Amino acid sequence: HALIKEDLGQWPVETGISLVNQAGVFAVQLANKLGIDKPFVLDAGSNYFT
Amino acid sequence: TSGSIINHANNLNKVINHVFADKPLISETMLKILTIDGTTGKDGYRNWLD
Repeated sequence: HALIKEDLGQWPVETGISLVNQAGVFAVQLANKLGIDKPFVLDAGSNYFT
Repeated sequence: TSGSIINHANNLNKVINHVFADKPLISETMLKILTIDGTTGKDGYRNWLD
């Protein structure tokens, strides 16, 4: 057997408080993880071999 | 087959110099054309190759 997994971290979520508000702080931390928050342009053309 | 247009033309002059080391005029002459052509940018290098 074998399987592929997408880690993407693990985040605690509470109850009694609106979920949209809690998703905001995690969304910012997710953007930091992916290097998305700051303006950027992809440079991946040079990464190849023949 | 691989590599940028600039890396193609830059490397060709190095091989031209090595192959024609007995007659140094070819490398000096060929780079003279490239210096004028190469200011336009990658479009200039395409003109040199053509």
